[PDB]
Amino acid sequence: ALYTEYLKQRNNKKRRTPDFNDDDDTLFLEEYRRKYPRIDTSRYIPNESSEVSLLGIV
Amino acid sequence: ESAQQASLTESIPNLLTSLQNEWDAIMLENFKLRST
Amino acid sequence: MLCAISGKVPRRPVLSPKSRTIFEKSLLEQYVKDTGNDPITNEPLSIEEIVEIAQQASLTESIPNLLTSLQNEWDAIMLENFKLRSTLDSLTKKLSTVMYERDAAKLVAAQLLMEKNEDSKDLPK
Amino acid sequence: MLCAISGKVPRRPVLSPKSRTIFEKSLLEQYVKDTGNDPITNEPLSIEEIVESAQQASLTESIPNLLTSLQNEWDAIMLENFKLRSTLDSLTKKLSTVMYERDAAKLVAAQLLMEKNEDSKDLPKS
Amino acid sequence: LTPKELLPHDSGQEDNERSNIKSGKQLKSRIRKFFASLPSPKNDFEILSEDEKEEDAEIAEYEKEEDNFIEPPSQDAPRVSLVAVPLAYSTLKNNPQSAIDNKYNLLVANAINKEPHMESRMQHITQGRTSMKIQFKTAMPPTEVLLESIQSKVESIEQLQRKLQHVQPLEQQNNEMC
Repeated sequence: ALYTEYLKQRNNKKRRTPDFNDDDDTLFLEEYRRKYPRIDTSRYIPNESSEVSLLGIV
Repeated sequence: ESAQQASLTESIPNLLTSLQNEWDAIMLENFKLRST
Repeated sequence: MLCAISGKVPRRPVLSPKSRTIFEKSLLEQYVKDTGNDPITNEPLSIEEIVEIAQQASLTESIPNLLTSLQNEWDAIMLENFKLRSTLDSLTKKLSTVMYERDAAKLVAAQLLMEKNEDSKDLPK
Repeated sequence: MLCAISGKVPRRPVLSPKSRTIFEKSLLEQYVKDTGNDPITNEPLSIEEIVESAQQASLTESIPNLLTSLQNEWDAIMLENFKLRSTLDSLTKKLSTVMYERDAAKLVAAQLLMEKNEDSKDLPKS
Repeated sequence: LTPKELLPHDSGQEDNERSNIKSGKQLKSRIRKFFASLPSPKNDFEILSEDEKEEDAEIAEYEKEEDNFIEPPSQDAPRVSLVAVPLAYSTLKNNPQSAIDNKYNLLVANAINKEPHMESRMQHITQGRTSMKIQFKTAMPPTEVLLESIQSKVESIEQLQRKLQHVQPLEQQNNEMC
């Protein structure tokens, strides 16, 4: 059905949308942004330690 | 009874942008293959 | 029924021999590759020490909704992990405020016993 | 990418069906013509047993590797919770003993402020 | 009697003994493991234990050194604190169960205050704005240092991936013609 309609199911881009001075559900949204940044820095720290070397061997 | 895949520097996208493109490319290809 | 590292229902469980605890093969190996120890009792254990030890399939419901279901569960698990970390730093912080007042009170007891010792000398005279 | 016998880059790889390992054809053929065996596990293997369809493939890049990626995301986050849960059972065990020795000492502080003031009340009246 | 390099070793051992008495008797909490100065909070908390809270607030401001430091004539303590710890230990199965039951009540109180939250909302987004400043500038530095090195070898990777899709398309028409 998705290929015949050619339409894709929408993903949640709410984490990009979040804004300051908002309600309790959006307080959950900004803390979600903090956990995503700590994970993103951890994921970037592994790539830096590996170096290109890992892109070289593949 | 090792393979290495270098994850992209911009690795949110694995939940949003990468996962939608995998199930788009699965859906469109097989339908085009049924058309084939 | 529960692995005592992540709490998942283990799909390839392994038991440690130094302490009675059924772990998961993947999670216990990552701990042993870090430090050669048992996560519960901190006893010296190795990968060859492990002895590799109910499966019921989930049938969710009667596919685009399952995408947003996965999006919600990773969103909830990230918050259920975050809230348990700020709770740990504040219970250690509030334990620190108890440690200062415990040591400050036993110094106030030193001047109070001196007032009692000075009084016992005056009562005898 | 390597041959397990020599260590070079094999220019004609053949895989054996008794111990799965990528051997070079000209090297493993001499090993089989020496004795009818597989060099790793020493099981029996012949020349016809060593072997060099329609679905086209693509390179292993960042669906299957994406599903195994999210396993690594969560199995690491599961260890992050244990660093928290084991540290919580140490601070709360220390908090239970600190609040107990605080509750046991504050009864002595309440009696010393009584006794040192009662002894001041007794001595000044006399 | 002829001492040589012994009074220097004795003065070093006497100085090592004096540093061991000053480091141990400085503070119990500061020496073991891990605050902002606030005289307004000590004035606001006066209205509590209502005598010991002001004794512990002045002890916290003295050990930390809008902040004035006054009395380091408090901590020669090392013999008086040992008698005070041994006298309080004498005044202190049943006690172990009463501490475990009170620890479960405090753990249920810690789980209830966290559940109600999830003023205070403006501080969490500002801590995130500090994180989005720190981590994303660290991300953009780690990306662009990678992208100067990886996007060169991504083109080495992706153009060699494009050689596979033509080697596969030439393989099928040759196998069809074979």
